[PDB]
Amino acid sequence: IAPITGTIKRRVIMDIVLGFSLGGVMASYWWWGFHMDKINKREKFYAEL
Amino acid sequence: WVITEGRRLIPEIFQWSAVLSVCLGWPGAVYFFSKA
Amino acid sequence: DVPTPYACYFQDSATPNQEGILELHDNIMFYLLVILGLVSWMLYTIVMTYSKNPIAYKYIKHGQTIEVIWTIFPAVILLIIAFPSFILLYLCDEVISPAMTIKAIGYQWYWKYEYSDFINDSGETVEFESYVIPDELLEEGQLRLLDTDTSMVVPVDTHIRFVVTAADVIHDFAIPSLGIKVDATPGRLNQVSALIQREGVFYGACSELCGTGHANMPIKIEAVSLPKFLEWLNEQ
Amino acid sequence: PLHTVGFDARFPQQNQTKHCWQSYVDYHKCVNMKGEDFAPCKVFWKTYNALCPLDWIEKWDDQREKGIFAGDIN
Amino acid sequence: NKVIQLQKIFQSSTKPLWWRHPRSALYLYPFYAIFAVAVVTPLLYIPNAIRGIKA
Amino acid sequence: MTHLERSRHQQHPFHMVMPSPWPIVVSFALLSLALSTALTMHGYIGNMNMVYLALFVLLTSSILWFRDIVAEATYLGDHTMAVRKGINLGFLMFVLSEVLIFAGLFWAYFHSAMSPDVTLGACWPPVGIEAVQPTELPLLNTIILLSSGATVTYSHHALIAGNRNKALSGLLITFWLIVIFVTCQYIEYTNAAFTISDGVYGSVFYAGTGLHFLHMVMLAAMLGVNYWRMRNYHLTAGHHVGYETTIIYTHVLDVIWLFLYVVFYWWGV
Amino acid sequence: TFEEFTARYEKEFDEAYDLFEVQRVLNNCFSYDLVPAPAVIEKALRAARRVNDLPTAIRVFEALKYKVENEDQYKAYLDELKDVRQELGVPLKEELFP
Amino acid sequence: MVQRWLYSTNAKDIAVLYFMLAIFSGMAGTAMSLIIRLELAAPGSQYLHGNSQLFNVLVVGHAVLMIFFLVMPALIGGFGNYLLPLMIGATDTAFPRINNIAFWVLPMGLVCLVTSTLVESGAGTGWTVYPPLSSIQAHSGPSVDLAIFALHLTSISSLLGAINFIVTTLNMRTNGMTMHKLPLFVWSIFITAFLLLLSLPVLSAGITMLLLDRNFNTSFFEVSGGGDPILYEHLFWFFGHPEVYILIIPGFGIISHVVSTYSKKPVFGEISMVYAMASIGLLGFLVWSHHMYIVGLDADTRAYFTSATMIIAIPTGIKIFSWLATIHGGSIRLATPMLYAIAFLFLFTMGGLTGVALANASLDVAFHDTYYVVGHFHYVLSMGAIFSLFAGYYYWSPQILGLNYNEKLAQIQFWLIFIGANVIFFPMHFLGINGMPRRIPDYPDAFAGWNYVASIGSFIATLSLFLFIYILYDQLVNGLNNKVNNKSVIYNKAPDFVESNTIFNLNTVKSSSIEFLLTSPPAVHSFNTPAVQS
Amino acid sequence: LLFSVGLFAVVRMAGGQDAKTMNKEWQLKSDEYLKSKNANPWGGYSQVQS
Ligand code: HEA
Ligand code: HEA
Ligand code: CUA
Ligand SMILES: [Ca+2]
Ligand SMILES: [Cu+2]
Ligand SMILES: [Mg+2]
Repeated sequence: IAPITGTIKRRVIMDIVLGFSLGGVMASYWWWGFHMDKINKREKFYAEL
Repeated sequence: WVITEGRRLIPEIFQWSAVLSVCLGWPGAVYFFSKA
Repeated sequence: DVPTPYACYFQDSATPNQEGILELHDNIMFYLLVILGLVSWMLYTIVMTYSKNPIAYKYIKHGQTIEVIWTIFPAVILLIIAFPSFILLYLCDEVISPAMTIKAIGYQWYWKYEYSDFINDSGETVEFESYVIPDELLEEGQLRLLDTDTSMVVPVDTHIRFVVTAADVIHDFAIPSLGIKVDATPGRLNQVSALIQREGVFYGACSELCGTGHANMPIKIEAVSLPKFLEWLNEQ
Repeated sequence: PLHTVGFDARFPQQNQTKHCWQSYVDYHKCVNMKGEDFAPCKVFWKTYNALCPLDWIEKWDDQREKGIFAGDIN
Repeated sequence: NKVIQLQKIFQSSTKPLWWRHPRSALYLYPFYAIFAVAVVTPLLYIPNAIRGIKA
Repeated sequence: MTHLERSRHQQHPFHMVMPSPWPIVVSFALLSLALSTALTMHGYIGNMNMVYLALFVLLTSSILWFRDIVAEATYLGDHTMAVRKGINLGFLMFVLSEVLIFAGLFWAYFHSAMSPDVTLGACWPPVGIEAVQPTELPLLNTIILLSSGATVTYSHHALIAGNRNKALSGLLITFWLIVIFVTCQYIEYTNAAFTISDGVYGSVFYAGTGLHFLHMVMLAAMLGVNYWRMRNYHLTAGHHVGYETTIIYTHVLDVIWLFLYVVFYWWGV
Repeated sequence: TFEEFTARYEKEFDEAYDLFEVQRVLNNCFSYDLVPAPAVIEKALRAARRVNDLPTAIRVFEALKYKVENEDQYKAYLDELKDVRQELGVPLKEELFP
Repeated sequence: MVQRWLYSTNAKDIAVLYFMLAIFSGMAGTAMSLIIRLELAAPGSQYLHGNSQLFNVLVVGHAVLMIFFLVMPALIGGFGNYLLPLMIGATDTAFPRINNIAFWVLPMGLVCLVTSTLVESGAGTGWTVYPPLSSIQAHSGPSVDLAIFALHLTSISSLLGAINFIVTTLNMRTNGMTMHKLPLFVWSIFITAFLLLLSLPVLSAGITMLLLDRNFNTSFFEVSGGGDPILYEHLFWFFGHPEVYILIIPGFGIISHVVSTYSKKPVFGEISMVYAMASIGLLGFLVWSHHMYIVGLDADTRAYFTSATMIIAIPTGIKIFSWLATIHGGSIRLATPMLYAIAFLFLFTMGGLTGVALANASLDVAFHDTYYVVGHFHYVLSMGAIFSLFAGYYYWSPQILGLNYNEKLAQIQFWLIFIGANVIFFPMHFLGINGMPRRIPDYPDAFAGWNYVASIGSFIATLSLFLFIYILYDQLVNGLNNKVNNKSVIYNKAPDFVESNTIFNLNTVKSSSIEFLLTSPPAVHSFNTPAVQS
Repeated sequence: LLFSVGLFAVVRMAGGQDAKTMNKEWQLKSDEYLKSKNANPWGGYSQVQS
């Protein structure tokens, strides 16, 4: 009989790990999807200047 | 543990992305439907 | 510049300090979303998983190792977020070498701008008041509650210094695109220094509550090239 | 051809009420008290004509005349 | 002094505490007369102030 | 003690007070004072006869509140040991709030003193104000107040010791030595060169000492009701809470005066 | 430790003098993070027979089915406990169809 | 009878009076918000003809009625007076006679406020009554004088109430209740009372300075005379920032108690919870001038106030995580109080992130005196303190009154207020980032977009309030029939997995406080023989 | 939600007239002023919401 233990422990770990990973994409899409797009269109008008 | 957790975890991330997109993305509906 | 209908972001920058304001907000917002993504995810999972959980593990209270981490977990993100904040704060007060100073004194319900510099051949200060345009005389094509009859002109590529005060009550000089905001107390003279880098018109408003004419106090400002500023100040 | 008052030690901060006031006091003590030279007194004169609201000058001009000026010009 | 004979009176009185002492009638009756004038007179000037007439 | 007898008494040491009309009578007296004062400031009445009436009713109602407290502590005897600790603790929390009111007045003094305003002179005190001289007359008040703390101390211990001629004499000197402070302070106010209307300097000066002055008049009244209660055999040798809170009040009010003597008198000239 | 855990609830169940205590101990045994060993469950079944409560014996496997977290480990507990369960007479929920 | 309500000494009757005054002022103050939204629905003066006055006056009345007459008497005077003696185990408060004057001076303030509004001038100065605008030259009537007198009455009520709670907690506990072993709500009330005691006198000093300057000619803040209108800002906000914590700390105890009853597992790390609760109160006294960033302070003090205000997030975050750790393992019961608590956990964290975004002095030059700040503090006030007030009512009312409230009709109210308030207060952050200022009655046309959406959402919340009033009526009338039929839920804790239905009916309440063991409604004399603990 | 939106429109009828600047020809004319001054290089200055 396998001593099933710590089901909560790793379930806790994955929950916290996913939260940072899912929050990682949310944070990363803001920086490199939206915010980085804003900088490039900003620089183009200044580049023509 | 990979077999058991897969049946429950991965579907929820898809449901997760839906509700949070509703609470935060609702004003996008008003602007598109008729910014007019 | 002007606000836009159904707009959700900063007005287009025109000063290096507004870019830092824009840049700092995103770096903090880069980290606000991880915490927002963490608390909200744990909220959805716990609600869905353990609402359907009959048995409750009623002996989990101490958590020695976890408590140490999320006690110090915020303490580090506070450290990273606090570096660009401090450099921005201490480079906004660079008044080492400006080129021309403008005073902005507001009488209750309006503004009076006077240029204390004596570059003009008159040798006298140029002062003029700026009233809102009433709805009765709102000429066909003008902006409501935003356009005045007399404006203020500032050259481009110039280090300008602003000194503001008040006469009757507190009223604050404010132009969102440029990132300047000073209280303008009736007895003090607070100062800022901003550099503008592209021609255009910026509109701002009066922020501090000052009576019944609070809404009728716009601050129209536009930037012209260095020559055209000179053929404007002489004629005024 | 643009220039203005430079950064000043002792007055390095946003609040500038004293910087205006001292130039007015310094200017009158530059002239009435040992005004042997015209040129150095103009440094203050271009410094309070700048950075200072106009109506403060007329208020201080009446208070000086009447003898109720808080500053000690002499 | 009189505390012992005042203790026996305040206890076993079956009356409100401000009415137990035999000398209490001298303070209470003149008080309610002045009190009424104090909390009713300012209320008469309220409508006069709303209209703006200054006396 | 029989089980039947013990059930004919309270099972807890806390005091249950009967319903009383004074909490609301004082509440109505505070509205009349608030509503009459707001009118006489701008007219609408004509003379200041209603303000005096409101103050009289406010004071008289407060006297009848204190009149009930002494009755339930001396004749009904509802102040057990536990109740006496709460009253002392409540007064200690009340004097801390009183101190912090003064702390807001020292902050107002240091704001205009450390960096004097430009509409004033470049100095402090402002130009043309003859400030009170710390050595001639206020120094008499300083010695008087210190001696008050020395004569109320042995009046307190003589009451504990058991002799009433020294206890009664200590308060009598204490009362008259506080009245001398009030009359001497009255003399200086009517002989000062500057008024409350003399710019910012008069405002902070007369708000710190004036608030203390109004507190000294309330100290003499508190000392006066302890002389009536001691002479008529109210205060006992081991139970006097109305007197302990008076000794703390006069000792705390001497420290506040010493602080007002260093910054408003010495450091401000 | 797990062995200390098993040997101390093996003693708790042997001392349960009423139907309130049996339902109190089993709510403590299944409240821990670890799934109990099959030796623990056997003693719990004996306790229910001692206080004469059929429905709590049925809920033992119902508690285990949600607790064991594995479809084969429930069968693993099932096989070793066949003899004691059949001897006692406890029916499973699925077999009972209530 | 007159004696029972006019001569009250019982603390529970005073709590009921506090509650009753709170709802009337709550309805009065939430109609001014309706008129404000109707005036801001579209550009141009639509309903109020052109009067810029009677707009600022309405805003002042709304703010004062919502803060000083709804939250203060309900959380502190309503719940604190009724529940602190019962959970501690005291029969009543230490000073039962000043507890009545702590209440009866509140209706006088309402009279002073209404008669201030009815005088021809009015008080259009904001809830922060700044000296130069509210001086005698700009506000020349007796209006702001009467407004100031109301603040004194509220301050004296709060001070006398605060002194009562400190002495009551310190030496009126039962035979086993050591100061170390307290319910968390009592801890919140204790810390709140200590903040009030140290913060109120400075407000009183500043307000009386303003009064004397208007009528007694003292150059306290008059520019002509050497006065400084910025000293008033220091004096007021020294009571101001600590204040935003008197209105949320008792809101923390309610959430702490709610989430550990419908989730059947005790709170994760209680001693750290009380440490963090005390640290927020202690350290909030060191951050008051972040409300004064653009007033012209020194560069180095701005750095100090920026660094000290971010430390607030360290204990606060600890409370957010420890709330998410006590619900991880337990069994969750989704009732109305639990739905309010879960909504609070999300909305208050959304408000706090914007708050930490506002805490940087270099960024606040773009977000100050805009609708950004309004959207911020409407999350922690209208969604952080109001929600815990609704959760507390739905949590304790059947125990206090003895009348149930038709669950399914209350969850509708919850959803309506949720999706109504989110509509009002989420678009504000969009209006603030474009530079829309505060305290204006009419705005440039380009701002007409989100304002219409926010105005539509106010009607939803008003309808939810009307439904709540109907719920109150249906609770007081035929509320005894609600627990006979199947309209409401009777037990707040379902039986455990291996707990039979006939054993749950001998131990019905497994609670960690004396509140739920008392009869419904509790007796007038609750504790004859003292209760024993541990 | 239906009753709130329906009651919102009814009370809107008992209100004042709109501003004279919401004609969609005023808003079209507002753009020529902005476009000549180069109001927004990144982003727009449309000013049209009719
Ligand atoms: C209940 C009311 C309440 C509460 C609780 C708060 C809480 C906070 N507030 Fe404030 N505030 C107000 C009510 C409140 N506030 C009001 C009414 C005003 C305007 C008054 C006026 O001007 O009229 C105001 C204005 C105000 C200002 C001035 C803005 C201005 O005028 O320009 C600032 C400045 O920093 C501020 C900051 C904060 C911070 C940092 C917190 C912190 O306590 C928040 C901390 C929260 C979090 C940190 C999120 C939760 C924690 C986590 C999710 C853990 C993870 C966190 C990290 C990793 C950081 N708010
Ligand atoms: C507790 C404080 C509180 C509450 C509840 C509210 C509730 C609301 N407020 Fe706000 N508001 C302030 C405090 C509050 N407010 C303050 C301090 C200011 C600053 C004023 C100034 O600038 O001087 C302000 C300013 C303010 C403005 C900006 C005004 C300006 O700057 O010019 C607006 C704009 O729409 C607004 C609208 C609303 C609306 C629509 C609601 C509500 O419709 C939102 C939904 C909430 C409810 C409907 C209340 C429900 C609860 C009850 C009625 C109590 C009964 C319930 C129980 C007992 C459980 N109020
Ligand atoms: Cu001027 Cu506001
Ligand atoms: Ca309108
Ligand atoms: Cu604050
Ligand atoms: Mg401001």
